[PDB]
Amino acid sequence: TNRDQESSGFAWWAGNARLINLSGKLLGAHVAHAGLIVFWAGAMTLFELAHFIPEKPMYEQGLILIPHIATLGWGVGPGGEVVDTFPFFVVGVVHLISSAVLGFGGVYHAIRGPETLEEYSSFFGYDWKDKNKMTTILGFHLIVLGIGALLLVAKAMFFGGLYDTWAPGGGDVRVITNPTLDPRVIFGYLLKSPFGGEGWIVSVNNLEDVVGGHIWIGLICIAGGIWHILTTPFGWARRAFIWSGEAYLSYSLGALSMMGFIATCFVWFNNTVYPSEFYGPTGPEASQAQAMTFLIRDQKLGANVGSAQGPTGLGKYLMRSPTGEIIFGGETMRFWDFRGPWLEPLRGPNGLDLNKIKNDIQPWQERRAAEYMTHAPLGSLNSVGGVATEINSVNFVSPRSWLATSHFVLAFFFLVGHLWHAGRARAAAAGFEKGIDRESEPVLSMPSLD
Amino acid sequence: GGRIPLWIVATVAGMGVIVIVGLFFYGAYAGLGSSL
Amino acid sequence: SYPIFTVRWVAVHTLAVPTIFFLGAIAAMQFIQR
Amino acid sequence: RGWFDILDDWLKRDRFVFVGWSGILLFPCAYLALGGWLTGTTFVTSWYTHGLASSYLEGCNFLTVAVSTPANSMGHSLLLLWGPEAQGDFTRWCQLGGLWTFIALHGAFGLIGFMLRQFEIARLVGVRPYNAIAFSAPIAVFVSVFLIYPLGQSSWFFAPSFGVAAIFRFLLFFQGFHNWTLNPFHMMGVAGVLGGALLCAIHGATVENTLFQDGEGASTFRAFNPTQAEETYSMVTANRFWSQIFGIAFSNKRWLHFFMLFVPVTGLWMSAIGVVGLALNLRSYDFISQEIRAAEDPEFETFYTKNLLLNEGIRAWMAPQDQPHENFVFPEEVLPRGNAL
Amino acid sequence: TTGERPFSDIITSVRYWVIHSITIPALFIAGWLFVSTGLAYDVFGTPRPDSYYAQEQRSIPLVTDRFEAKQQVETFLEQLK
Amino acid sequence: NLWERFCNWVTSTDNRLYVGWFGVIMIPTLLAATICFVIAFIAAPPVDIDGIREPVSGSLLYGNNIITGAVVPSSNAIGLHFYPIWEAASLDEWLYNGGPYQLIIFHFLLGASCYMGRQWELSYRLGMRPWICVAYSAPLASAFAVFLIYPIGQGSFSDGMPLGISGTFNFMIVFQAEHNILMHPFHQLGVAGVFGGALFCAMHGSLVTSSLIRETTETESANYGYKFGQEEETYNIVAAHGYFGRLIFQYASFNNSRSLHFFLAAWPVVGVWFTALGISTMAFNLNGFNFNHSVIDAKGNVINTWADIINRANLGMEVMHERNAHNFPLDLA
Amino acid sequence: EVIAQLTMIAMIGIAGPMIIFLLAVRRGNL
Amino acid sequence: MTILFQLALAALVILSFVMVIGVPVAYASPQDWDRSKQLIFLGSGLWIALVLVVGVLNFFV
Amino acid sequence: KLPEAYAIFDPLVDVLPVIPVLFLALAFVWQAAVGFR
Ligand code: CLA
Ligand code: CLA
Ligand code: CLA
Ligand code: CLA
Ligand code: CLA
Ligand SMILES: CC1=C(/C=C/C(C)=C/C=C/C(C)=C/C=C/C=C(C)/C=C/C=C(C)/C=C/C2=C(C)CCCC2(C)C)C(C)(C)CCC1
Ligand SMILES: CC1=C(/C=C/C(C)=C/C=C/C(C)=C/C=C/C=C(C)/C=C/C=C(C)/C=C/C2=C(C)CCCC2(C)C)C(C)(C)CCC1
Ligand SMILES: CC1=C(/C=C/C(C)=C/C=C/C(C)=C/C=C/C=C(C)/C=C/C=C(C)/C=C/C2=C(C)CCCC2(C)C)C(C)(C)CCC1
Ligand SMILES: CC1=C(/C=C/C(C)=C/C=C/C(C)=C/C=C/C=C(C)/C=C/C=C(C)/C=C/C2=C(C)CCCC2(C)C)C(C)(C)CCC1
Ligand code: OEX
Ligand SMILES: [Cl-]
Ligand SMILES: [Cl-]
Ligand SMILES: [Fe+2]
Repeated sequence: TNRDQESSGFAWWAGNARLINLSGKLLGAHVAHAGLIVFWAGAMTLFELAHFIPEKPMYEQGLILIPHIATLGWGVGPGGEVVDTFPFFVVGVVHLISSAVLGFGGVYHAIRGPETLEEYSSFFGYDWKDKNKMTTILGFHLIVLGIGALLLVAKAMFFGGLYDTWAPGGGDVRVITNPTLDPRVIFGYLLKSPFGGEGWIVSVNNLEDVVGGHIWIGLICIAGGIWHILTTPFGWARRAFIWSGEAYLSYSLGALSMMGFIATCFVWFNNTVYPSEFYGPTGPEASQAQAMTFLIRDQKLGANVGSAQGPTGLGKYLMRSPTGEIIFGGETMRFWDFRGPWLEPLRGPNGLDLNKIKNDIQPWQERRAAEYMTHAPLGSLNSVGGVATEINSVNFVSPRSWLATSHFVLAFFFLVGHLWHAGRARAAAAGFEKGIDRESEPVLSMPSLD
Repeated sequence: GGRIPLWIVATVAGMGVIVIVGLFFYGAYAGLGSSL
Repeated sequence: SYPIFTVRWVAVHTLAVPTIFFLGAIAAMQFIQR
Repeated sequence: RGWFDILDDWLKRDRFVFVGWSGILLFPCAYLALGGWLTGTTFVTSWYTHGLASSYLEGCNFLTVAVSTPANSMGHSLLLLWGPEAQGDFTRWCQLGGLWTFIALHGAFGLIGFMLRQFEIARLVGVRPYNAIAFSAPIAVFVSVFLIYPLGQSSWFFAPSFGVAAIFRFLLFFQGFHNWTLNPFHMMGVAGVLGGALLCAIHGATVENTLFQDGEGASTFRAFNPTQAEETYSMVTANRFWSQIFGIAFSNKRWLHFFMLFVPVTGLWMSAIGVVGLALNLRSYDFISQEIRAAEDPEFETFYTKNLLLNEGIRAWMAPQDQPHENFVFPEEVLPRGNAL
Repeated sequence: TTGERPFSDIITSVRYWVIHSITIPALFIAGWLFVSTGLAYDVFGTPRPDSYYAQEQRSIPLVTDRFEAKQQVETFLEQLK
Repeated sequence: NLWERFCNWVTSTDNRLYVGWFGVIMIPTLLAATICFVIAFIAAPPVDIDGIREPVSGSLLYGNNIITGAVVPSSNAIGLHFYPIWEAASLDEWLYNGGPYQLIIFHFLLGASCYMGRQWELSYRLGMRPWICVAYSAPLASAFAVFLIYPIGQGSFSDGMPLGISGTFNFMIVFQAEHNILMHPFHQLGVAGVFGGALFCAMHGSLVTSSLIRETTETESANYGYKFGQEEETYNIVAAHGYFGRLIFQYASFNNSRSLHFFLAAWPVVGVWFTALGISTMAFNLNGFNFNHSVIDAKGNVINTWADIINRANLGMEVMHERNAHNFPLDLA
Repeated sequence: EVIAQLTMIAMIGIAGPMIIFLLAVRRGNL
Repeated sequence: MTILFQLALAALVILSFVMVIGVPVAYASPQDWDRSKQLIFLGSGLWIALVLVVGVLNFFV
Repeated sequence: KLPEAYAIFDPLVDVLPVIPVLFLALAFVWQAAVGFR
């Protein structure tokens, strides 16, 4: 059974470590956990829909899943306005039913099915140290992930499109007909610096690049899956890695930690695949919106915003970036790399154009600037909107704040877990994870350092 | 002596603690000290 | 066999009886309206 | 045998809860201090001493409840229940902040009783009394902060109120009015506390990662036996590891554990000395040379001068409500503030 | 190992719950009624939500004299706050 | 083979200081950061941190002392932009805009991550269990939070912690003004972690020192009763457990030394993990609890609490911090 | 009202430990 | 068919509760397993049918 | 809001998302029943 410390060597608080050499029960654990994930997706979608007020913006209602469905072009119209809440309901309900199916399978393999799959089948039974089988399973899952990326491509190209916040006239659901298949453009995002003004793959600012990158990712994942089904690890790969279940877990933990940090930065900075109609403005967006709002107000009052001098001698409203571009003044000079659909019509070749600023600011831009200024991603833990010194009137914390904070916590803890399991896999492969042998202590066989 | 299993005692006591602290958070959102 | 009322009994009840009393009090406070 | 010896024998019997001679002082005082804090944070207001709601009955949560200090006009009165201020009226005694002095005095005598308990148990089981010597540092902190500091000031009002947000107020008050971060005694206290946390973490991790394999279970906690004569971990391996990682390492276990005693105790004692200095308003508030230069040169700026401006903001913006007895009416135009905001 | 019945043995006994399913709810109800009848306000002098201020008053009833503090509190209470 | 000899030297356990491959990255970055820090702390010219052409003096030669000196963070005009030496036209421009801060913090973060890796590496070479690096991940996460993650969330390396004592105090006070860190539960967990770490450090030291087995006289130090590498236990854990189990009660006392030392490792590390996560989650502006005007009487008058007094202090810091840098009512970042 | 949500969550939160109790009562593989 | 749709969804909820309690109990009790096997099959089939019914009755309600 | 034909199932939906947390708690309950063996 291996369901106690004496038989397994693991205490109850490490009891899932008893599942390492038990393929059937481990499969049950995985399938039940996948059922848990799908259950949260469906139940959270239904919870968010049940409290959804469609006339209020999504970012004011504490929603994180409905904006994801809206970004896919389901249920929304021009400007992000909800036209139909039934697709959200369908997504939630189908996830809940599929989660019931996955929970049934997980429970069956965990407590009723065979504890080891090796006797029942050679296809499904696996040994962790069988490199060929591990690469085969990895190849199957790579093909599955590539099919998922191509499913996003299919939704964007043939099944209604995606919400484009950069669409002409305003954000709208648009079918992407010309994805960027150029490897220079696609793989130029991977070579971009992660620092200010460059932003690496977080700086993707159009859906054509998104769809082209997903075509490339789906094709690459399918090709790599076929590659790992057809091949065995090479000698350098065999000598460079530890080949055990905990080692593979630690590799995945490091990868997931990196992806968690990337997603944190993506939801904090990107407003293309996280449109500000659904997720609210970014921090840079809100600061630029405040500067824009007071520029409009004082320009209506008669101020010459190009020549107004702030207290320090810099431009109160307009100043120059370190490379000469005309940018908004004040502290929001740190956010001059921000690009947004409401701000781009006033940007010329040298930055913000003074003539367009004087003559071309439309009322929808003013409404957007005021709305994004007053919905800055700043809030308290008990969902009080505004700075830490604000009074209790506004019940608002941005979804960008919730997603970024939660996934930074998760990414850091998964880095810690990767360190734990990588060290433990190395020690267990080397044979001293349970401590130092008294009769063969290595340090006692080493010369002194004086 | 051991007529009622200890796991039942622990489960019931923990559920009571959970109910009490959930009531305390609900009262943080309702009545006195709710800012409304 | 075992005595019932000890020093340990006194310490436990001097901590536990006011704890339950105060918990009931604060639970009643949760339904107070201004 | 005499009544004293019989009572001593009963007091030193082995129980679930040891009592001892020190128990007579410890258990009443400690129980009364804890019960007073819970009773105050549950039922007792600060409306007449501070103009604050500070109880669950008024709608505060766990972070914002406090047993607040007495009003400033009470001075350093002991505020006994039978004393001339309360005159035996328990309700008025609660309303005048008598629960604060109740908790403070019973807590002080409970801490005395606890250190006496440490001494008595150390004598009984035949061990050296280094735990009581280590506990002298939290006693020094409590005496300096809750007793010596208000005695140096005008009243009990400026002592910490027994509460979470009230203690946060105490921290911010010390920053704004005393520049307590700039005090070298507080710096030694911070060094002692953070070094003690570092030593705790690093010693625990070092022991857990140099354990001898004394069992075949993956969970290594079972392998230790309480009465074994051998070290459960390798001191030689740990010493070599830290010698090659950090340059220096412990080689004496007794010195290691004395050092673990020494660092946070010394830090807390230094911080208590600094708190006595602040009790007399003898602050490390300013550096005179930088003050003179910044006065004579409006382009000289350091983080210290920025901190001074922050302290001016703290004092001006918190003084009318944190000190209601002064009747501070600061008009809007006298409040220091930067541009905008 | 000190001469008392172990806590696990006591709290798993039926007789313990026979006593305590009566005593624990009685104490809980006693605290609930201590708050809900308003006896806590009278015992500890805590203002009711209608008792912090007089109807037009926005000043805080702060005691300013040491030996007349009881009389000051009674005057503040007599002011219909 | 030359490469094989170099690999044998790098991974050698006979070097006085272990190098390893994490060390071949760690040593140059830490040396660069240390040398640049010493040179900047002594002799750097004033730095325009706010980007408002009001330079802040941080070095000893320009009027500071040990307490007030700092390496000032890079300019707010730079923001999150990468600012190496070769991106500046001259060294005078680089020093004006706070380039040494970026150089030092990037080299230090790289070197400290490789220090964690090097701790793992030496533990592996010596046949140890590998989780000392996991314990070191808590201060490393704290350093990443205050030097990298908070600038990323706020959008400028000017909001990172200055490399100095008074600059650190400025960072603390402005952070409390803008995020109410004291009312954040993660920082409260961190304070519990460090207070408990000091408590359990003093407790473990005093209990072990209390139960030291007599091997000396009153003339000599008790520390000479222990010899390096002795097999026998230098103190009686049974006596210490008896003392502590009579001090509180028996089942509150560890009798397993391994469990006790795991607790000593686990408490401050988890607490500091949570406070580093607190700094990062307030970097994404998820601030501490806001209870301002929470208690309301029957008519609707605000009844102040201690949280409102904290709010007054925070308002003072907020209106005075960076007194020339704001042009608009909301301090959005 | 709120009583409906409380009834639902009570039924689910007892449905868990009911599974555990039923397995312990009939001496299951638990 | 709003009352019919509500009845079908209520039946689905009640059967989901019954199976959520009973499937782990049946799986972890070998002693009567043969009999419980048939019930599990029946329940699964009925549950699937109820889901389909509700889905179709979603669009005519 | 949900579609109106699902309206009477609104309270149940209101308690659905916290079900995964209970699963974690359920593990401990199970481990308490076997005595944390
Ligand atoms: C995602 C969470 C998760 C999952 C999927 C698992 C899964 C598993 N654990 Mg596990 N565990 C977890 C969390 C989890 N654990 C946690 C948090 C702890 C710490 C307390 C443990 C501690 C632990 C120990 C100590 C051990 C396991 C073991 C096991 C395996 C055998 C279980 C068994 O025989 O129990 C039998 C128990 C029962 C039959 C009781 C009923 C449980 C059922 C499954 C509840 C189902 C409820 C659900 C509502 C049903 C829906 C059905 C519907 C969809 C039709 C199994 C694969 C064991 C193992 O390794 O096996 C070798 C083992 O010894 N676990
Ligand atoms: C996909 C991710 C993943 C997977 C599959 C595993 C798998 C495993 N881990 Mg691991 N781990 C992970 C991530 C992961 N880990 C991360 C991210 C960390 C860093 C925190 C760790 C840290 C870690 C340690 C330190 C140890 C393991 C161990 C183990 C083994 C036994 C685990 C067990 O029985 O848990 C039993 C489960 C519990 C006891 C429950 C823990 C409860 C958590 C800590 C609190 C969760 C709070 C919740 C999210 C929010 C509050 C809820 C509310 C109710 C209060 C198993 C092979 C053990 C090992 O090495 O065995 C070989 C071990 O000692 N893990
Ligand atoms: C990762 C998931 C996974 C994996 C690897 C397995 C693996 C296995 N299952 Mg299992 N199972 C699962 C999920 C899974 N199952 C789920 C979710 C359920 C609930 C319905 C079950 C219910 C179940 C039962 C009742 C039994 C098994 C059995 C088996 C074994 C033999 C099955 C066989 O020959 O299939 C042959 C192949 C097929 C029958 C074709 C299936 C085609 C599917 C439906 C295509 C689905 C499309 C796509 C790939 C899935 C995407 C889903 C995703 C979106 C969530 C094998 C070890 C048997 C066993 O162990 O006997 C001893 C057995 O009796 N399983
Ligand atoms: C989930 C995805 C996944 C996983 C886990 C693996 C796993 C594996 N692959 Mg693989 N592969 C995949 C997808 C995946 N593959 C796909 C999609 C393709 C098609 C493009 C391939 C094509 C492929 C080939 C052609 C080969 C492998 C090989 C291997 C094995 C050795 C890995 C190794 O040493 O690389 C670790 C990485 C390196 C050694 C590269 C150097 C590390 C640099 C310095 C890191 C730089 C990145 C840095 C972190 C910055 C990030 C940003 C940057 C990208 C700009 C291992 C079993 C090898 C093998 O044994 O084949 C059987 C091999 O030759 N893979
Ligand atoms: C042994 C434990 C102990 C200790 C050390 C204290 C100590 C204290 N209590 Mg306290 N208290 C205790 C137990 C204890 N209490 C218990 C069990 C209760 C519950 C009933 C209380 C209830 C209580 C209240 C309600 C108050 C105190 C207060 C005080 C403080 C001032 C008391 C004072 O001045 O009287 C000093 C009295 C003595 C030292 C006794 C003198 C004994 C010698 C032998 C002389 C006896 C002379 C002769 C025999 C009799 C004289 C009669 C006649 C000539 C007048 C002081 C710090 C007050 C306080 O905190 O103020 C803020 C307060 O108001 N206590
Ligand atoms: C192994 C194990 C475990 C685990 C388990 C798991 C994890 C499981 C899973 C499970 C799952 C994952 C489950 C699921 C379920 C579900 C269900 C059963 C559902 C149903 C549904 C329904 C009935 C629906 C309904 C509706 C609709 C249709 C619409 C409207 C709304 C409503 C909701 C009404 C534990 C930890 C305990 C430990 C021991 C062992
Ligand atoms: C453009 C675009 C896109 C795309 C993207 C892509 C195409 C990506 C890819 C990417 C990739 C393609 C990635 C990769 C990565 C890699 C990594 C991450 C690596 C790792 C490595 C490792 C881990 C190694 C290690 C080592 C060392 C260092 C030494 C020796 C030993 C060992 C081996 C351990 C998307 C979709 C977003 C959309 C939008 C746009
Ligand atoms: C002052 C006074 C007095 C005293 C009294 C007393 C001594 C009382 C007591 C009282 C008490 C003795 C009370 C108690 C209370 C308690 C409570 C109210 C509790 C609560 C709790 C809770 C709520 C829980 C929590 C927790 C934690 C802590 C952590 C973990 C988690 C949890 C959440 C579970 C006399 C008469 C002498 C004289 C006159 C004056
Ligand atoms: C969707 C749906 C559904 C489903 C559901 C489910 C899936 C459920 C499950 C559930 C569950 C799965 C539950 C569970 C619960 C649990 C509990 C409530 C527990 C708690 C715990 C505690 C309280 C603990 C305690 C303790 C112990 C025992 C030991 C140590 C200490 C302590 C204290 C921690 C139904 C059918 C209704 C129908 C419609 C819809
Ligand atoms: O730079 Mn450093 O501290 Ca963060 O909030 Mn906005 O920016 Mn400035 O004011 Mn407040
Ligand atoms: Cl400042
Ligand atoms: Cl500004
Ligand atoms: Fe030790």
